[PDB]
Amino acid sequence: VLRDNIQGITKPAIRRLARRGGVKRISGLIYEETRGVLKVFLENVIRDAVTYTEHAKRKTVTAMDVVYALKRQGRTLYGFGG
Amino acid sequence: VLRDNIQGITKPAIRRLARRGGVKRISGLIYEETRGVLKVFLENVIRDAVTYTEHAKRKTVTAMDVVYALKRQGRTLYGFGG
Amino acid sequence: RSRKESYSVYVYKVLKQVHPDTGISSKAMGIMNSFVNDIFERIAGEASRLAHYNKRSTITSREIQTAVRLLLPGELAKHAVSEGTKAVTKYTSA
Amino acid sequence: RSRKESYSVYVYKVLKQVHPDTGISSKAMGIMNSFVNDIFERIAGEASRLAHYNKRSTITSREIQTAVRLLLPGELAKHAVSEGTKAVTKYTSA
Amino acid sequence: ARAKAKSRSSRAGLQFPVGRVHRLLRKGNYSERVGAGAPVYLAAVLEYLTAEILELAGNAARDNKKTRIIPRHLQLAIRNDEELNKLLGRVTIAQGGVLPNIQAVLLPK
Amino acid sequence: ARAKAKSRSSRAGLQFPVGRVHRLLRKGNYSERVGAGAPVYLAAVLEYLTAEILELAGNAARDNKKTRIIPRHLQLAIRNDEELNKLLGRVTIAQGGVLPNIQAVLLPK
Amino acid sequence: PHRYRPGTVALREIRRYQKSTELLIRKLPFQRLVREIAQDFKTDLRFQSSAVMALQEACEAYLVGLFEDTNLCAIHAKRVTIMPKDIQLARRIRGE
Amino acid sequence: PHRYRPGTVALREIRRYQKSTELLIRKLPFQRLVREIAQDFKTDLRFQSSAVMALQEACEAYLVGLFEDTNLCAIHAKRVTIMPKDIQLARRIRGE
DNA sequence: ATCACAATCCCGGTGCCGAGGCCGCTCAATTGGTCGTAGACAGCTCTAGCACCGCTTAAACGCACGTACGGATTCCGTACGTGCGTTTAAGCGGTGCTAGAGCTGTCTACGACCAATTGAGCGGCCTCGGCACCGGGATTGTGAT
DNA sequence: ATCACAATCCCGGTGCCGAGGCCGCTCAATTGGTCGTAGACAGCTCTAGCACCGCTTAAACGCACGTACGGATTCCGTACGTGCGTTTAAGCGGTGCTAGAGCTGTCTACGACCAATTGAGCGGCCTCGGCACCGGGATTGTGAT
Repeated sequence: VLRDNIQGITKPAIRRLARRGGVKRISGLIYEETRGVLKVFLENVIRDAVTYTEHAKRKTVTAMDVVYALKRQGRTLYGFGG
Repeated sequence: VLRDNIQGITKPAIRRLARRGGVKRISGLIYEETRGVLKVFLENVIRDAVTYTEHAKRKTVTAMDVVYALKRQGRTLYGFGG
Repeated sequence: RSRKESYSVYVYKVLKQVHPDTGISSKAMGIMNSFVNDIFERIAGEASRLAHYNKRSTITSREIQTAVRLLLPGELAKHAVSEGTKAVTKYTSA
Repeated sequence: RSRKESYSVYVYKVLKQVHPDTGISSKAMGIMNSFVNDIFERIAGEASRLAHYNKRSTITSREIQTAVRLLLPGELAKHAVSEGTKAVTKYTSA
Repeated sequence: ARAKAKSRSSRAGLQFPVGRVHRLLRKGNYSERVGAGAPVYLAAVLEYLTAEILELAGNAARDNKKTRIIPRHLQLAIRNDEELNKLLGRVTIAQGGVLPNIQAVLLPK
Repeated sequence: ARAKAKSRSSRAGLQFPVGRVHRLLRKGNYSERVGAGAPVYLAAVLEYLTAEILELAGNAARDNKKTRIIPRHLQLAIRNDEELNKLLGRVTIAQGGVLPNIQAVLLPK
Repeated sequence: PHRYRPGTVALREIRRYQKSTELLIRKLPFQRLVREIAQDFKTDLRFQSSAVMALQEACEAYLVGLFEDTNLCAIHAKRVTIMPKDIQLARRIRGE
Repeated sequence: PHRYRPGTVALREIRRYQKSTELLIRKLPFQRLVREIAQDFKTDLRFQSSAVMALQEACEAYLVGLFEDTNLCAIHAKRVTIMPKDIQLARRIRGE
């Protein structure tokens, strides 16, 4: 039973993502806010991907399950088969 | 041949729309900016609605042509048959 | 002029169950008819894609239930699944 | 394992026409295959709804052309219509 | 000689039409075949969602001291319920208006 | 006794497969019937859009002094062309990166 | 003579228009605008009366929706007055 | 000892990470996060390796996209520092 | 607080448009028998997903210093809100014309269906060569003098 | 301007694995004949869309006054950026176990199809009643004293 893995998304990792986004200066309260937003995004995608997996009577989440889940949420991903 | 009908969208009409939107104070340059935004919105919807009309070999734009055009732009409208 | 079909007789029957002394205007009835047609195509479209992904030629009650879980949020999806399962069970028994 | 189909042999022939001394990586070929499948279902879905709106049971060249005009922006739609019309005309002549 | 017909809706205990929904599933080009339980399940779901909206809209009409549900009442019902507002998030209700909402910084001091 | 086969793609002067596209239209539950001209038109449109992307991506690879097109070159081709950027506005290209863009107020004075 | 302070009537107008549902643009000049725009796509077009009404209901709903997003941008800049840069920021974030 | 002024290295880092395409979150702690979240939906799930990678490519693209909208909100308030209220404004206008 | 005041809510009496109730008929749902096949099931293979071990540095974490950015304050003048008189034009009701959309029956062009056949496309190998890695050389822009 | 300096682009040698080319084979596209039917089409009907006229006030427009909000300036103190030493854990390579996903053949329940039949739903009328309009009274919050 895994626990507290959201802190593995470190402060230097969040800063690198902000730099690719063009951000020059970052307040200290950004890091907890970003972890909450990422957790909300991941829970929504994974819930639909597991729903596709359970409908197929499988026990393994495939890349196609993730691609279908992203597509129905309006965020189409190219490069993994769909 | 009609011309310059965008000025029929008067300043009191734009103010009334802003009041329904909860706006308390309005700068003087808002009114010309709003007329440009409305014209862009109307051109996009009407272009698709006429495309549905021409495909049906009709000369009259129907309410269903407008409803289909709004739906494909992600702006679904209830109350006119769809 | 050809006959026009709608859900208005069924919407009125549901309204009398939940609010026996309440009516509905013709414009509001038009709103409800467009709502039912909208939700129908959303569910049937997702059920069609689910059968296509799994190489099945039949849309069953399993595909409808999965489409409901994908489309409806939270507690609405949970109660809708219970209503659909109960109706299929009663239909099967007789 | 069953055979897998893709558009990679056709994408490569188009690439040799426009850039004869340019290759493409396997990851980028995966992007192009997903792009073609994406645009296919977009056009075919809109063509399906157009036939349903007009009470037709056949998807023809007319439905494909209207779907292209609804889906592609501006100058892309104009040139795509010209390419489709030219190919149908040459197919008809022989 | 044959038994008297009894509707599929009454067999499932529903008010929404099972036989009509089955016809609309077949002619909508959704799949080659449609199973028997699929229109029963779909009719039950559509009936449930209709009853949820009409319950909240009837309460809004009573709060406005009105007998008849109008499109304003449906808009108030949908936008005040979080799950229905999520479900109909990209939907415009004609003659629906908006929720009363003034930002607190605009109030007099 | 019968004439030698000659493909529908070569009849239409196309590189994309007309016969495969017709089969995909038939089994996709799009309509009851599919006309003869419809897969010809669809194959021509898909071939045209492929050629536009590959032309711009090949130019991006040459500007980066590379022989082979990689997913970065496809992303640079799409995001620098206004119509293609509108067509693929809700699409994520894996390993594509972003365009170089720094807001002017962040530059040193 | 009696005079209300600036902002008092504006807050009264917000309460008036948020509680009602009628259209806020006059019907005849909107119809002329729709017919003008449609001339560039096909000449000699006709319109059903409900088609123009559906366009007006969609347009007023779009503009009201844009003005609430515009108002949030102005308040974010510690202002109570909406400006053209507020509209432009809202449309950029929306993806328009 | 040599010292760069504040903001000089940050502008260098923006030019480093905008020309490159590699993933910016470490792979193993992201995989642990995905498996933790999935436990609340179904126990004893397995994951294909490409399924986790597709999740990471989508998540990094979403966060980079949100940070550019966040940066526009801060500049609109005449700031160069992004704050939690900038993130909340961007997500509200997007409809999240 | 206090008083005058303009705007709005609430109560009541009529008129009226709109919704609910009723009829008949016709179209579509239901029933029953028949057949065909899509999908469930038991079993097997073999693929890849998981758990573990041991390093090897790349990356993260804590800490000190100080730069410069965000926030608070003050002041002012510029832009809008409010109110009023006058003019414009939208909304409404009626009235012709007629353009065009829906409907009917018929026939043909077109598309489905099916049986053989061959050639196009996919999986599996082999090997050139484009790309990546490492090691200087020369800038190139930054920062204090 | 100028000099020292840190980061980065560039050139070159070279190893490596990834892409392109080639071959077996097998599956699906093509051809030919046959028939079913969807749709084009010529014509009719009828209905609603357009154009015009004549009022009737509701709304828009210009203008004056004055309030208060946006923007510019100054100051400060707080919170992040930068850099450095130390610790930790991610990445990688190999190695077992085994869980589970794809494939094969068979069989049975389920779904399509088709012909009668009746009953459910829709279009058309009729008329109670809920809602809107208008007039009067009571609050009710705003603004100057």
